[PDB]
Amino acid sequence: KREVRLMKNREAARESRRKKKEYVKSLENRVAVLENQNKTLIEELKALKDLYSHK
Amino acid sequence: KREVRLMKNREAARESRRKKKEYVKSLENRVAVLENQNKTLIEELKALKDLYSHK
DNA sequence: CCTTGGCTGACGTCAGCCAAG
DNA sequence: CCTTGGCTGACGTCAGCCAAG
Ligand SMILES: [Mg+2]
Repeated sequence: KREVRLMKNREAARESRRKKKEYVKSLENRVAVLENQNKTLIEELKALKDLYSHK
Repeated sequence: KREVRLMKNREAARESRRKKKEYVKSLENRVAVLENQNKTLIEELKALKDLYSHK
């Protein structure tokens, strides 16, 4: 029926919600991780900076 | 009254749906901002190590 | 060159929670 | 402590889109 299309679309949306959820999580990770990198790198670049032309 | 609230409520849900929005945007952004500073430091690194100790 | 249907924004409503009155 | 406001999540509906025949 119209009643069937309704159900599917119900369910759909549900799934469809999980997703966004997930993709935002993931994003929320990444950044963390990127945040990691980026900081460590800067600590790296520091120390090398730390022993120049030799000391 | 029952209505009045609904109405108020409905406008909250709007504003909020919007804070989310942006939020995912924000993320999406720094994700790349990060992504960026990130290559760069590495190159910057890539530089100085091999230009370290003398060559 | 059309029909479909899946997918997904956006809405408004119902719940519960957590300040702040 | 109330209780009562606001905010937020999860939910169903509805509308429009673009692939896949
Ligand atoms: Mg949303």
